[PDB]
Amino acid sequence: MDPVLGDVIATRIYKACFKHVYGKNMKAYSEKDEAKFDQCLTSYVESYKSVTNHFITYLGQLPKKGLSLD
Amino acid sequence: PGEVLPLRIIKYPLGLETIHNNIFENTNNEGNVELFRLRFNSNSSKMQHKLVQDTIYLTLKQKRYNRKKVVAPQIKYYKKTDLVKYTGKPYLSNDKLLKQSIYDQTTQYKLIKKNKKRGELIPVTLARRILRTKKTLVLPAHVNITLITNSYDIVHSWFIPGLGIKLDCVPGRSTHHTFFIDNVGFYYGQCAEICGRYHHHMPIRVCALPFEHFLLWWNTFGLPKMLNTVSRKRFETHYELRKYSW
Amino acid sequence: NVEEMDTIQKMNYEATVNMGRQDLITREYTFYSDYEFIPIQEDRKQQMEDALNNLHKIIHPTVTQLKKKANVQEIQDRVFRKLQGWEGELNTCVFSAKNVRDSNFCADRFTNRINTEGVEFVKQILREY
Amino acid sequence: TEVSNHNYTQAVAYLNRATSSCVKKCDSLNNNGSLSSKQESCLKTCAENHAIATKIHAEYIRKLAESKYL
Amino acid sequence: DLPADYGKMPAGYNFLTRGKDWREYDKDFILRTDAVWEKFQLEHFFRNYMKCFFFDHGLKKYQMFEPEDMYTVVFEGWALDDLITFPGFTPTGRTNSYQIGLSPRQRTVVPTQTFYQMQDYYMLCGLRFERWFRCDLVYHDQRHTKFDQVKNQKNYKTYPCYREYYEAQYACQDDMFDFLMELAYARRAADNFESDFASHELTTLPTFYDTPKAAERKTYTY
Amino acid sequence: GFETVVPAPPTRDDELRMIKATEEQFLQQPRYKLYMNEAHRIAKMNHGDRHN
Amino acid sequence: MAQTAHQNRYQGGLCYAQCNELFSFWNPSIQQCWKGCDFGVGRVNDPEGRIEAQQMCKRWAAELYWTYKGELDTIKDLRVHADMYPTTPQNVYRACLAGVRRQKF
Ligand SMILES: [Cu+2]
Ligand SMILES: [Cu+2]
Repeated sequence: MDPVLGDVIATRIYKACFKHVYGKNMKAYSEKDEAKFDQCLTSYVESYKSVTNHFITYLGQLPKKGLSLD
Repeated sequence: PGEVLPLRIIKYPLGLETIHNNIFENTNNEGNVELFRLRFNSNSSKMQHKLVQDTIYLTLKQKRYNRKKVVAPQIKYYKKTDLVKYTGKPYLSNDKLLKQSIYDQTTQYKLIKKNKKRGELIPVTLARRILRTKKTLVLPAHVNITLITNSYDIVHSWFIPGLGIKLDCVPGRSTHHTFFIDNVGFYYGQCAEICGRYHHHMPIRVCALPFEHFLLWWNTFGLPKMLNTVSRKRFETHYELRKYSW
Repeated sequence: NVEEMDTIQKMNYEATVNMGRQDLITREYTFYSDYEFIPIQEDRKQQMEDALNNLHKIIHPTVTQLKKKANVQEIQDRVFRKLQGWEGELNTCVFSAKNVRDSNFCADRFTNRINTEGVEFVKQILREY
Repeated sequence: TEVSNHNYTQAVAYLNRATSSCVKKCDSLNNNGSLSSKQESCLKTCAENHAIATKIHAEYIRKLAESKYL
Repeated sequence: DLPADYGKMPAGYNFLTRGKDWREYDKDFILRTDAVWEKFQLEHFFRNYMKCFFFDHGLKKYQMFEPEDMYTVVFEGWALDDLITFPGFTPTGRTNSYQIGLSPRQRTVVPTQTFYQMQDYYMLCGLRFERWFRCDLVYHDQRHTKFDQVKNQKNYKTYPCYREYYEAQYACQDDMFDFLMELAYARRAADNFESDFASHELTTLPTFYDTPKAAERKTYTY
Repeated sequence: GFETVVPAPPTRDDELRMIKATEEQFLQQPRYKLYMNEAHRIAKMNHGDRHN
Repeated sequence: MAQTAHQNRYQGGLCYAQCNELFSFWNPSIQQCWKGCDFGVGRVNDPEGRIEAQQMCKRWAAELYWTYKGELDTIKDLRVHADMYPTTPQNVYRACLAGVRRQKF
């Protein structure tokens, strides 16, 4: 892939963090908002890692050829 | 042709099993005797995998004995680690001892082939010219062995003269013939039917031995073969010697 | 697991997996000329299996108590003829079905037929035998 | 075997969409940086469901294309 | 006999025979006057007949080869082939000298007496193959889910067509079995049950075995 | 198909009674009617009488 | 009759004739009932003899065909049909029991 994919993912994560912080609470920005955004980013990274692991496993678990195992 | 019907109703066979006098073979998870079963077709366009050839027959290919080119030395490899763990050229001494051959075995074989003296009453057991074969059918004595005789191409005839038997293996005909050897011995025979080009040399060797000896041969060469496992002796052969006992 | 097995046991596990996974390989090759039929839904299969299980549960007392293989086979044959007529009607509706709505309707009709009239037929047969 | 960068990009986009769906469903953002036990279970379930859904949708698109061609 | 526990095994009976006086049993045995020559002849015969292995010196161990013709052993001893290690008669060292008999015959589903008059089992092989194919087609799909082909090895149930397949293989030969297997593969692809095409039942003469109340046909008596 | 209660295995007295009845039936056969001693002998004799 | 105790069925005796009456003319059950009657020689007249004869018949049936332990005891119908061919160990046991029961004196 290219870094543009990472940029798009970052933009999506930023939109998600804004929704999580200011989706229903439209207030002034502060260090509390920054910390909330950092926590949301950490949670998003963990969720992405878990989703990738589970999806790769389920897609890796689905049989596609006879088990050879050499 | 056509297609698989979406749903089919099948009645499971009744009375097929009499192991425990339980004529009800199929019982659902509810425990009720399952008399009818519904078989549904899933993929309309999918084909069907061919039935697995469940038959595994230990094949001994009895062919005519061939001339030896050069006497090779018995080379055993390490461990597949082709390094020669063991090397030698044995010779069966008069005491039936596989001692170390001190002469040139190739020279001995070549000289024997070049010139062998003959006698007016030389035993046929000591003079085999069109009766030597690679493998001999190893069987026990004083027992009933059924032989299913069959031909692959044309009707051949296996005639054991010492046993006085003559089985005509013909195509299509699975001739189930009994054999009871009331004595332990080794017998030689040839094709009693003109088989074509090799109607002269189609030797058959039959060795009937004590049941202990037949079992030993089976355990050392037959049990090891047709195992469908790793070819290691400690993995199959000993395993067979640890799995099967009479 | 596989790493916890010896050579023979690993070979046996591979044998079982391959023999069970044949259809997946058979999922590859298809013949175009065949008239494609929409498969019956898993819910419909489950409902039909439940109806068959109810029928088997009903049969269980008479089947277990009977001491005649001939009588068991006769009861099974009568029930099989009736259910075979019903299933033939259902399959005829299924083959010509053009939509999942038609598939569901045919499945519901077959299940109701097994539920309603087949029960009376089985009850009468059991009362006779 | 080898794979193409276009395939990698498609897989990355599918993973991003699945992660977004899982976060929105399981409310993964409402955490202090560590997913709860229920959050992780829901993440695994939703990731498996999304992988199955991606496979099914790809198969459906391919089958529509084939039926158009065939 | 006098003790009330005569014949009961003593507790912790080591069964060892160390330090046993052999004189007490001398009257319990009668030895032939030719016992010495008998022992010598028995030892010679046991050595000559049982020892079917050759003491190979290169590996300094017992060895064995496939049975060969006398001349092949006599005049062609310089070219022995396929020599392996003699593993021994028994893994535990027990003897193998016992008269053999016929094992209890396996159960029969398609009796050989149906066409036992014929020498070649052609019709018998055909009938056995038809029955085995019917049973297989009945239980083909559940072999991997409910039979010995299951993954849970502790849940392995013998296939319903086990005895049928064994009898069919016994009756039929290799080439005929292969041809019938191809034909049965075509039949399974067709999924054509014998009951889905049978109309020959109409054009057969009625028989006393085909009465309507078949259950009443049998007259069971003890 | 209604089933009946299976009678218990017979005692020696019942066996002797059955033997006596069978002996009487065997002796009852006329010498002129050549019918082989088989499980279907009685039905065959009845059919032969009907045919006569 | 190779397993029987008489040179000919005529030398078998009335019970053997009774055996010929038991089953159809196309079943080895005739030979099985002849063997069962041969097991009943001097055993039917005594109760212990009859019990031992039943046990011996079970033993012979087990030696005939490979049978599991207890299956011969799980037999529900000791009654036999004239069309019962000797195909199963249960059938062998039933035929032997019938032959023993059909032996007089
Ligand atoms: Cu030939
Ligand atoms: Cu020839």
